[PDB]
Amino acid sequence: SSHKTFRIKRFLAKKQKQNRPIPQWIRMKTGNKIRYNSKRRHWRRTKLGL
Amino acid sequence: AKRTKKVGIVGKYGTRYGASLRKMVKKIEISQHAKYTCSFCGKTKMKRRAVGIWHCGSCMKTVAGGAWTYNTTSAVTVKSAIRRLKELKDQ
Amino acid sequence: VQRLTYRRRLSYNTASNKTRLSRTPGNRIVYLYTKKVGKAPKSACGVCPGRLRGVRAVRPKVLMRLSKTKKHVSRAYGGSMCAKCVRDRIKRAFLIEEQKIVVKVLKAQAQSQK
Amino acid sequence: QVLKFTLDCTHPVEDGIMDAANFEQFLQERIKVNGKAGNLGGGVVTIERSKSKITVTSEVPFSKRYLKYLTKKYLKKNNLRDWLRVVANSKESYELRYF
Amino acid sequence: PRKIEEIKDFLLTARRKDAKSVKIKKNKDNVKFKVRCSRYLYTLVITDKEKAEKLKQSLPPGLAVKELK
RNA sequence: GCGAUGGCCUCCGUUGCCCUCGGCCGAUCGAAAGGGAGUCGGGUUCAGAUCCCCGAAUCCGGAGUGGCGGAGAUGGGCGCCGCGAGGCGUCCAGUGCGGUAACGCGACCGAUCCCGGAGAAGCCGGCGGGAGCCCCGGGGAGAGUUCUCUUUUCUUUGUGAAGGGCAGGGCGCCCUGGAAUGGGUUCGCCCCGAGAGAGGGGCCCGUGCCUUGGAAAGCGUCGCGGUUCCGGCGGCGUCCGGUGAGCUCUCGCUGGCCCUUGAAAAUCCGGGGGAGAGGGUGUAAAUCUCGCGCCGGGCCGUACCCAUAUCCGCAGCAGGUCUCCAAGGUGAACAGCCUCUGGCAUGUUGGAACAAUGUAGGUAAGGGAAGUCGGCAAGCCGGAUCCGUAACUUCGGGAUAAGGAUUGGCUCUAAGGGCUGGGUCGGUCGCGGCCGGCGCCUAGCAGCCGACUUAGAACUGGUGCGGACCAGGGGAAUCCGACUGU
RNA sequence: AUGCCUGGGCAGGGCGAAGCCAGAGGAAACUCUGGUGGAGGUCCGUAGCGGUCCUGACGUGCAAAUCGGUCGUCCGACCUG
Ligand SMILES: [Zn+2]
Ligand SMILES: [Zn+2]
Repeated sequence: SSHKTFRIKRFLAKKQKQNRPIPQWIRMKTGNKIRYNSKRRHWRRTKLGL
Repeated sequence: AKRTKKVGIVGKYGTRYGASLRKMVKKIEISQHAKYTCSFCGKTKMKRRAVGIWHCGSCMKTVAGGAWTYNTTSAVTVKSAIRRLKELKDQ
Repeated sequence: VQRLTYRRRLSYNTASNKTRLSRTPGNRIVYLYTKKVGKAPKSACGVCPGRLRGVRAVRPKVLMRLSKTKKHVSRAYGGSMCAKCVRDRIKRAFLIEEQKIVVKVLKAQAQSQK
Repeated sequence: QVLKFTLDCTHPVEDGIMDAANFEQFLQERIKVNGKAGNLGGGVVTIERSKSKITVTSEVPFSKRYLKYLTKKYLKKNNLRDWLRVVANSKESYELRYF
Repeated sequence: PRKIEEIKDFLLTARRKDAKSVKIKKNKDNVKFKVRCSRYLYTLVITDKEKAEKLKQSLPPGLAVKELK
């Protein structure tokens, strides 16, 4: 919106940082049942209804 | 009667609002828009600024009078009666 | 023909968003945001429609930056009342004081007679 | 006022492409004064030849780019608008240069 | 900026403690001396050329009088 | 006024107490389009730059010791010395000055208190000033055409904020003077013995022109240094004029409308007063600070899309979503059509044929609503100029009623305007200036410029001419609802 | 849906009301003619707003109400953030 508040900007920054995929070496752990992030959000859909 | 026969100022309303209503309005419409003679300067500058308030262009005097006329007959009568009562009381 | 855009984020054409055209040394027409037109102070009499002379018509917060001589005129009630009403006040005050003196003298004479 | 305009062609003729006499004849034929092409509008404009430099001297007001237009027309007629171009070397001067 | 009509006033302006680089611009009969100060850039326009040449030697402290070209 | 510490306990600051003074009007929140001091130009990144670099400014706060100059400022009288300029002693005044006036000059003491102004104002019409853009006549620079012509057509042809000065507007500002034989004046209005015309002045905006900025930079060209990096180096130009109910923005007057009267507060300033301060004759208190000089301005957003793909509709959905900039031609026009700057690949695919049904356009001999519940649909008229226009009526309308003629091209004619110019002869001074009687164009003429129209005439095209586009079908009546509006 | 506050916007044309000017007639009252003026919950009409008709297109659509032509209004009981 280019006129965001500090709290909104910090929330958006955290949601942007959480969007990165899983490191490859994670799957090499012994008790690993994780294949993909399954929580990635694209800007087009699942509009993060703030 | 150069252009209009018996409408004049109410010719702007056209055929609308009824002939009798326009005829009744004509008197007030002329009276409120007519400039009177200010009895402070003697000039024809008394113009109706708003409802019941008239202003002199030259004197810059504002007078509280009638809604469509500068002086109403009721105002004249009450002023005369008040003056008579004042004179009777003071002697 | 060079079409130009607003240089700020206030896209709506409001009183605070008034602009004017200006040509730069780069040979391109741009927008300059002009200040509001200030008005000279009006006479304290309240009867004269005209505004006072000899004083700059600028914004009140620019009156702070303006010097003292620009904000008034060297006269009694200077920069606050017109000269016509000032002299009318002077002569009215003198005449009313003279009339009060005359009334006082007449009252004293009446008391002496009675 | 004296208006002197030069059309110096230093080396289109040194290579043997055009002829200064033919250029002068074309200019004398085609120079138009007050809507009159022939006779150079009387004794007003004069043309001098130096086997490389063509000098047009005029008394009445005279456009300098008119000479450029005439030179371009002459080069087009002689099929020379392919390796030649008219350059304003200096004020009141023109030069024919290659690409 | 402020234009100065007097060479003496220009010298007084250039003699300030806060004064700094004073550049000289030869503008083809419009030669100027521009002295930079804390608040204003004071300009002096000299029509004469010999007068400007003489004024070139009037800088007291060995300033940054380096010309513009 | 008292008490105390602190710092050259000189001088100042601080807090504690006492005396004294004091209206406000409700704490607080409430607008990234209301009010709100102050930044512009050039350059720059793969992506941010009124923010970064350079160059010019400006606002607010601080400034104790006050860092400087300048204003309060260096007057008069008396008695002496000295030819003289001048010097000494003593009495003093000195919070500025000028103009009849509007008012002006860089300052030019001032409190509690009080008054006022700005902030702070609706809609619409007309006119005038300025700017941006468009137009025309030319100079240049670069350029398309040149099978024929075209002094060719196309692009460019500049200066910031902040100061100084001058054009140009407005004044309900002042002075001399008193006018009917009424005058002045606008597109209209309007003004005048409560002071009009005519002269001399004063103030406000001056966003426009010149100047510092500023040509150093930018742009258009011609030519080089450099294998390469390279924000380089240089020659020139960036010029002279006229215009228009022309479009947009802004400013200023003038009006019309309201049983509509068209916002508050923060903040700033001016004025009435002298409560109080000053040094005493060379200095001082004060500078609503006059010109400079020093320091600081903290926190948050700053990318992009803003919409036939970045928002909401389950989506790259023919839907919806608040604004600014607005070229040329035709044209009444911001109508439709064509073109320039800019944008794009025809809108979730292409190829081959052109069967029937369709969707969207058209055309049809003769009849012209005979089809159908019903002229449903389509079609007809359509712009402008010139004639003409009934019944009825609330006298305003009906009305573009109805009904007629013209419309192209080319060549001419007539009409509707601005600026300048005669003070010519003699005398005199340096073609220019002054004086005297002359001509006084007082029926105006002579020269120079410029935007469009209106009417008429002839000729002519295969009767075609609002040739595309834009673009009313009318008349006679009945019922209902006054109407506009929802 | 409505009330309030604070902002924005609405080409080009027709009709030509009050008011004013000049001429003519009159003994007066005043009346006719030619102009100026631009008022109107005025008319044609663009943007905007709304949705009459074709009961057109589509009707497992572009769309859980859209598109084309034709439409009413467009200075005020107007539209809108
Ligand atoms: Zn009066
Ligand atoms: Zn007054």
